[PDB]
Amino acid sequence: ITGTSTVGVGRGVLGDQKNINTTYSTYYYLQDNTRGNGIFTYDAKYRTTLPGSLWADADNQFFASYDAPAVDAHYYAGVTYDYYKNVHNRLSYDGNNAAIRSSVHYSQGYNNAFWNGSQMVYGDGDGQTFIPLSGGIDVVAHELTHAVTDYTAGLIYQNESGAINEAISDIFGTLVEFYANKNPDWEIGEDVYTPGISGDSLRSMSDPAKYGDPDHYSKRYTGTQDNGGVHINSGIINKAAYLISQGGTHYGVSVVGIGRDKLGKIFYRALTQYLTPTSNFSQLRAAAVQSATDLYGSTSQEVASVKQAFDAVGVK
Ligand SMILES: [Ca+2]
Ligand SMILES: [Ca+2]
Ligand SMILES: [Ca+2]
Ligand SMILES: [Cl-]
Ligand SMILES: [Cl-]
Ligand SMILES: [Cl-]
Ligand SMILES: [Cl-]
Ligand SMILES: [Zn+2]
Ligand SMILES: [Zn+2]
Ligand SMILES: [Zn+2]
Ligand SMILES: [Zn+2]
Ligand SMILES: [Zn+2]
Repeated sequence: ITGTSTVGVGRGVLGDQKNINTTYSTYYYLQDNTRGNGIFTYDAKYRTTLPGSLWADADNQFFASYDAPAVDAHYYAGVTYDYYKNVHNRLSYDGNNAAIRSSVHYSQGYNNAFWNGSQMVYGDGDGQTFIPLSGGIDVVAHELTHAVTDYTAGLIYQNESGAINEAISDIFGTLVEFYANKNPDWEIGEDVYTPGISGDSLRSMSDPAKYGDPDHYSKRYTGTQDNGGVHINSGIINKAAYLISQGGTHYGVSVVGIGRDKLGKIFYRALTQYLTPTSNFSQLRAAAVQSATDLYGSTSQEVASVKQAFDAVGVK
C-alpha cells in the first residue's frame, strides 16, 4: 500500500521486544519500505489460502500474543535481507530486490514453515512439537535460502543434490542467526521446537549424531524416504561447514578453523558460481576448494582447511 514509513514496537514469539518497520495509512501495516521493494507480512487467519490480509494494527504496538508470529516473520525477513545484502551484495532472494512476502497463522496446529516458490508460509505449531515457527530466525533464513538456491544453482531436491540443498539452507540459516546476534548456535530450530524440552532442536550441525544423523559419508542414508534422505544426509555437509568455520578433530582428521565469515564467503561463491542442479557431495568439495582458491589463493590456509574438513567427513 501507499503511506508514511513508521517504526512500531512489538514483542516476538519468545517475548523479546524489537522495533519493526511499518507503514501508516489509517492503520499501521507490516510493510517495511526501507529494504528493497518492501517486506510485506500477512495474516492468513488460520486458513490455508494465501497470502491472506496485509497485517494491519491500530496503534503500531504489537504486544498481543496474536501479533507475535507476525512481528518475527516481518523482522527476521528484514534481517535475512540485510545479511544477504550487506555480506554478499545480494539484493533479496532473486538478486533483484523482489518483495519478501510472509504469511503467518497458516492453517491450524500446523507444525511447519516453508518457502512455497513465491512467499514464506508459517504455521503456528501445535504447542507441543512447535510454537509459531517464525520465532526461529534460522527457520526463516533456512527457508528463504531455498529461494536463493532455486534462483542460483537450482539444486534438485532429492538424493545428494537435495542434501546439499538442505545443508546450504542450514548453513546460511545459521549464518543469518550469527549475523543477527540472536542467541546464535549451530543447532537448527531450537527457538521454536518442543517448548517443553530445553536444549534440543531439529538437528545439530556441530554434532549431527546427537539426533542420529550421519556425520560421515560412510554413514550416508541410501533409502528412498525423505526424498532420498535430504534432511538426513545434510548432516555430512553441515558438519564439514562447522569444521571449516570452527575447527576441530573429526574421525582423527584435524581441521584448522577459519571462521564464519570465510565459511560464508566460500559456500556463497560455491552456490552461485559453481554448483549445478545435480551437484553431488564430491562436486561440492571441488566447488568449495575452487571457491576458496578464487578468494584466498591455491596455497592459502583457507584452501587447506576446506580440504581437511571434507576429508574429515569422508568426501573425496
Ligand atoms: Ca496494536
Ligand atoms: Ca539455530
Ligand atoms: Ca525445545
Ligand atoms: Cl563435535
Ligand atoms: Cl562428532
Ligand atoms: Cl569438532
Ligand atoms: Cl569425532
Ligand atoms: Zn529445507
Ligand atoms: Zn539460536
Ligand atoms: Zn525441510
Ligand atoms: Zn567428530
Ligand atoms: Zn566435532
